[PDB]
Amino acid sequence: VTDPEALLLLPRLSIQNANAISSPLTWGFPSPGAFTGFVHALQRRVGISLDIELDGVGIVCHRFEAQISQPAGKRTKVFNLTRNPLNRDGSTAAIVEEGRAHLEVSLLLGVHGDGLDDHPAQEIARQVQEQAGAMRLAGGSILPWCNERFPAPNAELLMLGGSDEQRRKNQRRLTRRLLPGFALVSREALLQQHLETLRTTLPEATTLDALLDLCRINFEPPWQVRDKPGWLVPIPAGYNALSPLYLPGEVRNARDRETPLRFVENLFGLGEWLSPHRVAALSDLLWYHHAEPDKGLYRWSTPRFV
Amino acid sequence: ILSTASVLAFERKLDPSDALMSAGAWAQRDASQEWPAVTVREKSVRGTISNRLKTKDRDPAKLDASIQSPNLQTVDVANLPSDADTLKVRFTLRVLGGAGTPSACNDAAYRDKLLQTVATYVNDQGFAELARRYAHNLANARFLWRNRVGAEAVEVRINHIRQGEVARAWRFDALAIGLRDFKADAELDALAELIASGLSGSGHVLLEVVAFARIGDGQEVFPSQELILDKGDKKGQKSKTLYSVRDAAAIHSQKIGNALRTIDTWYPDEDGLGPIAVEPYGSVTSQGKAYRQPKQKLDFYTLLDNWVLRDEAPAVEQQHYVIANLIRGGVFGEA
Amino acid sequence: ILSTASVLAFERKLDPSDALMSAGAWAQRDASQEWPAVTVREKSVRGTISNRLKTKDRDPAKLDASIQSPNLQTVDVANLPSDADTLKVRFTLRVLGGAGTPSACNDAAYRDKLLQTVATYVNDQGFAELARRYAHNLANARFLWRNRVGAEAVEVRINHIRQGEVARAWRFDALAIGLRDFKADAELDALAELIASGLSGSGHVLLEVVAFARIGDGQEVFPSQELILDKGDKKGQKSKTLYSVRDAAAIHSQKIGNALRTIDTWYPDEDGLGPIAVEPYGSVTSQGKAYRQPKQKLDFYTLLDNWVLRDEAPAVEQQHYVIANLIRGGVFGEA
Amino acid sequence: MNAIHIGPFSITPAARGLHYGGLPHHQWTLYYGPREMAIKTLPDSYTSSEVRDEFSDIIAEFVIDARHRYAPDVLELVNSDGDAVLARVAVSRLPEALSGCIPDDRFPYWLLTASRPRLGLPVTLNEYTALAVELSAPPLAWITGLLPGEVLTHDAEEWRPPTSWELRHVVGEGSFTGVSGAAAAALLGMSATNFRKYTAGDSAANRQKISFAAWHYLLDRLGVKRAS
Amino acid sequence: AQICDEALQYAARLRELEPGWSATPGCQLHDAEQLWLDPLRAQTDETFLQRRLRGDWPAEVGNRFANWLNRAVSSDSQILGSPEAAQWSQELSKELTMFKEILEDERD
Repeated sequence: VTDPEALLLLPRLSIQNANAISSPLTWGFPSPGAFTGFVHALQRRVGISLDIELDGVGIVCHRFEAQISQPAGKRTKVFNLTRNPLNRDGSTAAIVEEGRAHLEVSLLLGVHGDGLDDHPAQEIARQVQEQAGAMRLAGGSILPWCNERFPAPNAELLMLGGSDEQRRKNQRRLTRRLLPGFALVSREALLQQHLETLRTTLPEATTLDALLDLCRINFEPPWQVRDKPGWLVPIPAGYNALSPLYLPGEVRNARDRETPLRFVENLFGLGEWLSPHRVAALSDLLWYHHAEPDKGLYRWSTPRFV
Repeated sequence: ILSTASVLAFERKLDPSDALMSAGAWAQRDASQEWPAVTVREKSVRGTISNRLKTKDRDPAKLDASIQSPNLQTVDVANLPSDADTLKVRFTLRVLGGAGTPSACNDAAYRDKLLQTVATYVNDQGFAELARRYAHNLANARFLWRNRVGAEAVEVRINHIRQGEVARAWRFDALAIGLRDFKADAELDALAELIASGLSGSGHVLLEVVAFARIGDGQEVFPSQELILDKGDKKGQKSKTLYSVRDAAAIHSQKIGNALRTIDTWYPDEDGLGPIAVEPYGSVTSQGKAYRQPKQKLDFYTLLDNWVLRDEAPAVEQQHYVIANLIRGGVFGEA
Repeated sequence: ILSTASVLAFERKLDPSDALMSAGAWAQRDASQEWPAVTVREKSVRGTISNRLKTKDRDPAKLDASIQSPNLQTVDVANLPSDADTLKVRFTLRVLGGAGTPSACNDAAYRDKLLQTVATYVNDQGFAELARRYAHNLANARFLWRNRVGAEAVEVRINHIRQGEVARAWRFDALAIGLRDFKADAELDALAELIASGLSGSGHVLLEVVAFARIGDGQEVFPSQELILDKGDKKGQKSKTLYSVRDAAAIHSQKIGNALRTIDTWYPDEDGLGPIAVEPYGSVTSQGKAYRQPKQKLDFYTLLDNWVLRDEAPAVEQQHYVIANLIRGGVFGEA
Repeated sequence: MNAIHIGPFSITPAARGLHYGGLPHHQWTLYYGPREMAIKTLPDSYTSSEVRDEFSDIIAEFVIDARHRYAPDVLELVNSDGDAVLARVAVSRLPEALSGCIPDDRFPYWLLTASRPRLGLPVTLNEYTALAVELSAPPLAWITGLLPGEVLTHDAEEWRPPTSWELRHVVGEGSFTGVSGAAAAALLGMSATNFRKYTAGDSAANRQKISFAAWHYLLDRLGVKRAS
Repeated sequence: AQICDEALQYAARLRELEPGWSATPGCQLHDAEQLWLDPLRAQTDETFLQRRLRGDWPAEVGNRFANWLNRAVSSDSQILGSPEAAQWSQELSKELTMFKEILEDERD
């Protein structure tokens, strides 16, 4: 919703057991809403004391490992589980199938505020790094890099460049820092135009079928494969309204009785993983919240991408 | 009903060793036991367009653009040293015998009938015309394939190595004994009876064959050429690879055996070409055609099936061709 | 029905050996038997940036940073010894014959028609003009390519070896025999008659050609340049290597053969430049322009097809060119 | 459990049984003729259908391989220049007149072979139709690669009757031609039980051997041989 | 573009290897590409090879990769006769210009 005055690079963060089930329809890399919520929790915890705002997160995902296995005779996969403790009668409890993933991601954070002029860049960078080293990113603990060879501090780069060439060199150096990974971006325009292409191909086609067609490998008879522009993952694109926004004390057993609750349904969109050298600026990769609370639509996206 | 056996594999008689190439000088061939071997070296070739264009590369601009991108290659080359004009080729030939007996035969009764057919052949005429023609191919250096088309003088020495020592020596002139005529000579007849005793089963025959060719000082000698995997870059393409055994150029053994096999003159086509190799359906790779077609009923299989199954014995020339194929050997019978 | 054969592989005639390079002094050439061979050596070069820039390297500071880092190579150079102003180059040439007979062919009818066409050509006008032009290309040191360009005096000796001994010696003077004029000389007619006897199959011809060029004391000679795989570093990048056989710099045999093939003065463009090489589509790689384009129907393939199939015999110089292409050999046919 | 006969293939399980993990299993082997192919251990619980579809991959692979192995030759009708291919015909047997050839400007049409060594003949269009009529390959001619030369000869003295396996290539079930036993009976003009007799091999019982004319007419109707 | 992206990605995981693997002994180890293969050997050698990558600024290696990318094109004369080869060479030159510019500022 705003252009960041600076970009803070949180380095390689090893998230231990992240929620591999991103959505009721998708598994794998966690939701971008988890990353945006983590950055908002960082702004809630240490952002206010530094007189800065932390909005917008760019994910690089340097490493992914899924705690999964492939059973023999099946082409699908299953989630490795954890043994929950027994009940009070000594019996095994009912198992809820929860999957885990070891992530290694680096985050670009959009920083704007007067506190950037009040503190050194390395000071606020080290403060938000040591705050983020005791938090969670998708349900997993963050490994804070103890007793390895060379630890990685941040590099907060001011986006108000004095010259266009110096700004370009700064963005290329920051892209070179986060090199072995893929920027995950939102593709609402690509999914909508593919929906229009399928509607010209066949009418009454929903956005779900256009999302599904952009993920399966289509085999065409003369036997070739229908190509895709990018990786084109199905991402959770936010939450849509399923109920009116009830009063803060209205909903029974809410998390807090001061925040209003509204039952939601998952919104599914198309995301794309790209090499981060294929972007004009690294501020395009930032994932922003977008509530629009009168109509539900509690989305996260990448505005100012293309 | 005495049908043909489904499996009729035959072992080859007249097994040649790999023909090692060395380099040397004329009149030193009586002491050519220390001669340095011909080494397969490398040289770079730059080429322009010299093939037929398929009516789309015939435009002047496209042809000139193809000229400005020459095809650079590296070729394995075999040349004599500048003080060496003589190319020496040495191989051993082992004559086994028992050409009637197949290595594999499904039908006993067919095996007995084929053995009786070969026995009645040998009782009619032994391994004498075939051994004479094989001895003629020994005497001329037909195993020197392209190292004889421009050779000034070729000489072949054949030794009978009985107990690791020369039991009988023969020296020949490979240019006087041509590649066309199967004449008669006393030393050629003695080598014919030696190959006859080898092929019948009278004794063990091992022949050491040494060849000397007056090509020229530093000229290119032609070994057998290998097969190219075609994996590297187009600059160092390695279009041609020659055959060597231990840092030493050589001819393939089956090439020597095919050149010794070149005795078949009884094919139904004319004698304008001369002898061809004794193949089933009389195939010649250079001419790209098959003498002794199955349509003209003079291939090996029709002649053998008439000779064995229904006792229709062919002419003695076709009997020689059939027994020469049995000496040559192969996977006969239906797969 | 006489279609052109799909394969028409021709063995090359005028087979040259690899031309070894040694160095010495002038008028010691008669004692040039044990001259020290030219050895390829290494020398280091650093260079300024001197190619044409693409309008973005033309900035002053960026070009300044370019010249501040000169590029480094190790080039193989071939130089004479300082007590040597004369370069000796030795090769042998084999004249085979049977120029119209392909080594590999598909259609026997087309092969017989091409053989009859070549025999008809030999019948009216035998191998005399082509052999005279090849004798001229032996007479001038065209195989000393950049290697007689700045020579004060060039001399060529062509000896005829019969039984390991010299038969006819042809001492020449390559300054008199020009690189453009195909005149007549009695010794050149004698060498033409010898190459005529070799090309017609009358006898075996092996010629030892030695060229002495007076370049300068310790100057640069120009052997054949090889191909570099570029598997080293960038400082010692080895950007240029020169060809040698055994610690002795030399010229490639195909370069000598392309030098002897430069007899083609009958290309449809202007012949004031001089002779070009015998080749299909008349393609010289220095000019980058093909004379005898297939548009003008003066190339080898159109003339050969018109001569053999349609029996449209071309101009006499053009059938000289066609038979010279058959002498040089090729992979004519479908490619 | 027992062998599943799919095409010429037999999925024969092993008599012995094992219990990998906590489940029973069986060594199932895919036989093409007397030759085994791909072998996989199938749990006893697996259904016969599961077994078949499981090996279906190997089955399909073999079929594809065979088709490629015996793909018929293809002659090209080209113009005088020879670079442009106006027509392509899948030949059954190459003509007996073509030789090393390349199209010449003299003749407007030339027939050539698909391989590099282009052997051919200069023919007009009516002779091209005549050659295409007498030497065309039927659509399922690749199965003639899998059959021996004795069962495909047109001479009765050299003709050998097909076995149960050789007939079972192309009669019923998941065959290479895809037809059923009743369809192959209706092609030959007789009822299902008698055709089944020919199809049935084993002992002399129901081993009525199919005749030479009936086998060649069946090959004609299935588009495998002689179907121009 | 995706292919040269993966090349950078390959170099990216070459940042995960040993600091001095390029200094190991060997007859052939692609020393022309070794200035970009191992950027960390400038930490290993103070002046033996640290100044070499700075002075040389190796950006021609992608041209070698372009040669490998020239093995990714079809061997069709119809593309070379028409302007399809011209468009292929134009987009190849633009993308390896971007690749060489990426490889130029590796020293920062």
